[PDB]
Amino acid sequence: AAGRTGRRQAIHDI
Amino acid sequence: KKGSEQESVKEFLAKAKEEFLKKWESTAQLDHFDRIKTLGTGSFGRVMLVKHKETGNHYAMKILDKQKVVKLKQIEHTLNEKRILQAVNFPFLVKLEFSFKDNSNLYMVMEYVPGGEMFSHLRRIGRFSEPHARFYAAQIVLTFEYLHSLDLIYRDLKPENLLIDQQGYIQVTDFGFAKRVKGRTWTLCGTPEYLAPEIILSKGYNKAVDWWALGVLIYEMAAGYPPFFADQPIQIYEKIVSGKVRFPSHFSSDLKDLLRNLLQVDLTKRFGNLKNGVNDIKNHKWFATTDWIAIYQRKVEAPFIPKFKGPGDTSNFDDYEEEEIRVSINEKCGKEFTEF
Ligand SMILES: CC(=O)c1cc(Cl)cc(CCl)c1O
Repeated sequence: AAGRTGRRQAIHDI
Repeated sequence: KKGSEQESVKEFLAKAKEEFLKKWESTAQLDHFDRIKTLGTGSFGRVMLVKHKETGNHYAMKILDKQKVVKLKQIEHTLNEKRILQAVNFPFLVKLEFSFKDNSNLYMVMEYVPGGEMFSHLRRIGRFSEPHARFYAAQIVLTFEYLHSLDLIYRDLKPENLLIDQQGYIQVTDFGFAKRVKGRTWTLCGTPEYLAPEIILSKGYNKAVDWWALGVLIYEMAAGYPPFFADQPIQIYEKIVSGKVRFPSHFSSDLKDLLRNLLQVDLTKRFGNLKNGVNDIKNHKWFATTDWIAIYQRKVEAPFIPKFKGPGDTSNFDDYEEEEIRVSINEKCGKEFTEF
């Protein structure tokens, strides 16, 4: 169940 | 009755498009503001609370370093954001008040929404109960109905981008990936956990990606974590494209049914993308208690009202490192940002 718990940055091109 | 309501929606969206178009085919400087505190950050700059010196009103100022907006898709998106925000008008969309640029930066000055990000409230409490999640989801549904009717795709739905206002209602921010798209578009962009499979698969895609992302958001609000959850983006992508979704045991059967129809890899089956459009979502049993007009009119009592200690209060935001704003004596990227 490990995943990203903090704020998530958007990706612009990849 | 439901038919009369649907005629009224058509009437409203017709007027909304006329008003949008008039603004779409159509204001300050930095020293007019005192900079108070950083409210959030990103790879191209920051959002600061500022105070307008003359009026004393507070605003959220997004500052983009023109240099850092380097890559081709990064500059086009910045133009989209400004032009779309100046033209839209909807109760759950943040209001742009000023935009301007200088030698080094681009600036977009929006109304300040002091209740904080849905993100931090959700992470602090763990999860929202289904009525609470439903209240927020209803506002997103209406906001995407509005946007999509204007041929606008939003493309970055997530709790980080949803601010809670003083009445407990949502304000959607960050239009950095929003775009006018009549049919398909092809940019690989958004946030990993919220991407539809067709984006990840380098397929041309349409507004149905926003309906997928609504399924991710509802799931995350009601579970406390999103449905495709892993430490690294490539692992997240693999889960999305498999499209296998498992649900917490506390999800109601009506919620799971709605989410299975939103988190649908087959575009010929995804709710929001069928013959009946948004009404497959609005008429779904999970929303049976939702009074769609009363939500729009803001007549429904919110599940949560943030506490506000006065104007300029930042207590509902996290703290960020502050870095002085430096403006160069040499104009940077003038030709690339002419239209801004
Ligand atoms: C309007 C507003 O308050 C605001 C706008 C944006 Cl784009 C970002 C933040 C921090 Cl997430 C804000 O607080």
